[PDB]
Amino acid sequence: ADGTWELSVHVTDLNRDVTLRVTGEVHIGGVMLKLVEKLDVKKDWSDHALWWEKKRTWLLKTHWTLDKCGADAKLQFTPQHKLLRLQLPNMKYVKVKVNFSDRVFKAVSDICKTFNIRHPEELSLLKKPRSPLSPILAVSQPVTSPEILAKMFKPQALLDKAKTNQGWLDSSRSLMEQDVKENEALLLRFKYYSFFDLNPKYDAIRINQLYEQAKWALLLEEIECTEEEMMMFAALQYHINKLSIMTSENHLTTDVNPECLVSPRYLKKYKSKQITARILEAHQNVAQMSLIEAKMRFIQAWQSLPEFGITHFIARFQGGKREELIGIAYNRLIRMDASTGDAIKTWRFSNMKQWNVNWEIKMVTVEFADEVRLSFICTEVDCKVVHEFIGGYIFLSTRAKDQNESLDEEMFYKLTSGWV
Amino acid sequence: LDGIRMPDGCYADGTWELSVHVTDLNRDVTLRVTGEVHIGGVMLKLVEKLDVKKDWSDHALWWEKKRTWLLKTHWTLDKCGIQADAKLQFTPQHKLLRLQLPNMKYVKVKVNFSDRVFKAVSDICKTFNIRHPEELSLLKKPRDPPGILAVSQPVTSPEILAKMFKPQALLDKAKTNQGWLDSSRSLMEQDVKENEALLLRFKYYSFFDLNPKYDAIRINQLYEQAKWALLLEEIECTEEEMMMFAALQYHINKLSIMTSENHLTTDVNPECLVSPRYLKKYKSKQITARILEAHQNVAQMSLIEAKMRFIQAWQSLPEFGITHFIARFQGGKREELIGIAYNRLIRMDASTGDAIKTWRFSNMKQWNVNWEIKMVTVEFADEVRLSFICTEVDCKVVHEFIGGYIFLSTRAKDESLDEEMFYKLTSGW
Amino acid sequence: AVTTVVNPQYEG
Amino acid sequence: AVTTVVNPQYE
Repeated sequence: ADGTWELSVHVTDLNRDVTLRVTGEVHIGGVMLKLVEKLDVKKDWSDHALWWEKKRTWLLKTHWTLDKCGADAKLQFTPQHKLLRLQLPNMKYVKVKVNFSDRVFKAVSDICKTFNIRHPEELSLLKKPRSPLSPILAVSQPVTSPEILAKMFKPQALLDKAKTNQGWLDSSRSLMEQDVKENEALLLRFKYYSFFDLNPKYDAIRINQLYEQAKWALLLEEIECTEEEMMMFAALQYHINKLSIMTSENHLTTDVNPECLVSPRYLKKYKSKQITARILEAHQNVAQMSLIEAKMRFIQAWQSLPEFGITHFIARFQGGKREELIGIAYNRLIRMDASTGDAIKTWRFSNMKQWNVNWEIKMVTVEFADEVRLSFICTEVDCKVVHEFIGGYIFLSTRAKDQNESLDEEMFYKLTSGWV
Repeated sequence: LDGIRMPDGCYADGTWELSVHVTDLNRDVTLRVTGEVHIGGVMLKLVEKLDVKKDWSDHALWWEKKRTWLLKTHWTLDKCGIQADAKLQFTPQHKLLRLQLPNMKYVKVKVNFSDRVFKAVSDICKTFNIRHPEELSLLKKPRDPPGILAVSQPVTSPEILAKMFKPQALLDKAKTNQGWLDSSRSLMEQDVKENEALLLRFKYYSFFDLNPKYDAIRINQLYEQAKWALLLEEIECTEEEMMMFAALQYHINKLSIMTSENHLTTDVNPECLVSPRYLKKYKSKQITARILEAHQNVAQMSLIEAKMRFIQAWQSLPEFGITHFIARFQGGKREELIGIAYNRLIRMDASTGDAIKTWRFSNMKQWNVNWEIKMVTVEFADEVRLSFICTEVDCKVVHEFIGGYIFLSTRAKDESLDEEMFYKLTSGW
Repeated sequence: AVTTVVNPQYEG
Repeated sequence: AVTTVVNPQYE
């Protein structure tokens, strides 16, 4: 009976298990070809790959013996590309087809190209607790019925907001390795609060979503501000809504009278219908820029808040008595009291010579110039998220205005992955 | 008095008569004076003869024939060349001056008609809260062949805009530039009537630190000068740019309503803009009023930025910032123009405005004016000298324009203008 | 069991 | 009878 080593492969596309005869020397490319020859010889399998759930690994290296990878194994023959449900910062839901075997950093970059969102390295995916398709993003609707915000206005302590930051996916791993089933809702968010070349001439949608993340953070008290400041954000948002109304005037519903706007030579050369249509086309771009400029001011006022741009994680600091918070921002680390939110001590990245992570004890140790080391303990989950956040912000600070139109993803991975 | 004979015109006491016109009374007053009486002696002798309770502290002596004020009180009549044939004037130094602002609205101001109009313009702009007055000056209206200061209204009717359109050739526009007042002399010396309107306009097109945070009124007037120059075709542009300027103006005027209606004329506030704790802590009518109060500055800022974009588009026009003057170049066969910009001189065709030759200020080593034959000469390091001739009026104005643009280039973001350097670069007399 | 990353943007 | 002034900003 030769050397029957029964291998059961589940094909997610057909919900059908299949069993094959192998010898342990048969290649990855060998078994895939055995799948198609047994199932539909007409089906397009060119997107399928083998995923080993128990080892939580794709088997993309085709020229690999089964023994080289490692009988009685449960494999899956599944499409690399799947549908991902995303909640945008504007709180609208969207659906996207992504290769669930690409590292999330590359996946996020590809999702932002689809959405025409420059600089994807400032964005990433975040997990929720417990919908059109694309190869809306320009909506920016206001908080409509009070019940929608009231249902979302459930507050959270500073320790509870820090627990949410455990859901930042590993940018150096794929969607499949991180417990994302098909049609689960992830949050696409601006993870890093250091926005490179926020240009209103070309970043209309990027600015719109960034403005929407800021808007919802403020009215849901994710970030606090004084009563006076909230009144200004409300008037700023009320202004953005009004400016948004002006961009939607058409041929009907226009008060454009060229006789009061252009020189009499134009009134005499063309009919009004040719003039006004030319005004309205130019006015659409003119009103759109006032809209973007207003959102930019909303973002900059948000940026100027004392709490702005800080991501909190539960940490047990060396020599500390209780659970406190380590705050990560674009230029500094903050030791913070987990009860009051008062900053206790700040360290600048410019004085950080290097840092390290002991993955056994789950200890981040940051070394500085002319200052004793900073050491703190996190959970195993937060330890890797914290390491990516630090390396991520460091990576962003190296971005140069030398038209460096080339993201060295290798340097990001080198800055943000200790292979856990 | 004790000469070989009595001095001609002298009374039995050796005094001689001196006629002085008091403008506030339309009446001439005669004083018996001597050649050794001082200027302050004539004024005091006047104040004795006139009303003794009225305030004469602003009155000084003005000599129309010599086109000069007599503000040196220690000067004697003989030292001023004032004989009995001299017709003097006792007149207020501060007078009322009608001014058409760039927004085409008329105001009236009170200025010392004896201060050099540079210092005048500086004081007018401080009254208007317009920073950098060196960029503006005064212009005589050409002969046909804070409320108002923040008002930015459109044309009332196509017939109103039509009555203002003068389809003048390029030569006529350059002739208008003959009426830029001399910055080194005063209003009186330059034939300005108290009840005559001058144009307050931005003279140089190099705007230092035009800041939307604190130059609102400076931005509005500059924008209004840009709008009207484009409507009336002082400067030209393509048909696409005219539609964009029109859309911007239509946009600016729609924003102007917001900045005038936010108070009271506002029912569009929906209160779905604050956290529920604010609805729970404050009555809904209390938070509407506080949002409305903060919205005035917000809406006002969008209005300035829109006007800022109108200006920036205007500055990007290819003919922007050039002031044209009739000139005869040393080898020319006809009348041409010398175009003066912030960084260059341009030899230009007098009919079309096409630039023929450009000279950079950076390569300009020096320049001079031969006042006798009204020739301006410019020396360069990378090519041979440039030389041209203007009229007598243009010669002074072109000299002030060139020196002004060199002065404005010395400005740095650090700073009291240094009017001494301005007067040195912009004076010939 | 340890990873080390030496800050590129270290000024001092 | 002439007026020669030199610009300080030759560069």
